[PDB]
Amino acid sequence: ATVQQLEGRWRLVDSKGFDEYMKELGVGIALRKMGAMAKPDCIITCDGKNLTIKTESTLKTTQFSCTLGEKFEETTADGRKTQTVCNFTDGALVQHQEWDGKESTITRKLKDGKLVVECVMNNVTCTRIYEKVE
Ligand SMILES: CCOC(=O)c1c(NC(=O)[C@H]2CCCC[C@H]2C(=O)O)sc(C(N)=O)c1C
Repeated sequence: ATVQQLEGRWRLVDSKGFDEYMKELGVGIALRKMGAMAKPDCIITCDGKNLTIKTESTLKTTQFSCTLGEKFEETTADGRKTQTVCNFTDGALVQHQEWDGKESTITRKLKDGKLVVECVMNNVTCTRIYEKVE
């Protein structure tokens, strides 16, 4: 397993728990309705240690870039400004966010050709499945 295996355009095909996760983050109604309705593509690109993740839906486009292992300021889709670190560890990309004394982790892994995204904050979870598309 390598980080390069995560590269490409991926399309959301299933979501569980996301609304509960957004509620744990304290996201307000407008953004929760967007999160519930949007069916994003995620575009992952990497060159060595540089990683970029872009998302595109009918509602919103987002993007961040980082160096694997380096702490950086991430402005999230819900508007937090987190201290984030991304690492490819034990066959997953792990995105660890810290802000205001809180923490949340997002993992991304290839399983049976699909991109499995899992979110957690304070034992509130979600699982989002994406299929590789052209
Ligand atoms: C604030 C509520 O909306 C959203 O969060 C949201 C996205 N969130 C994410 O991309 C991450 C969310 C956290 C898990 C990893 C990612 C994933 O979705 O798989 S993309 C997106 C869009 N382009 O439309 C929207 C609206």
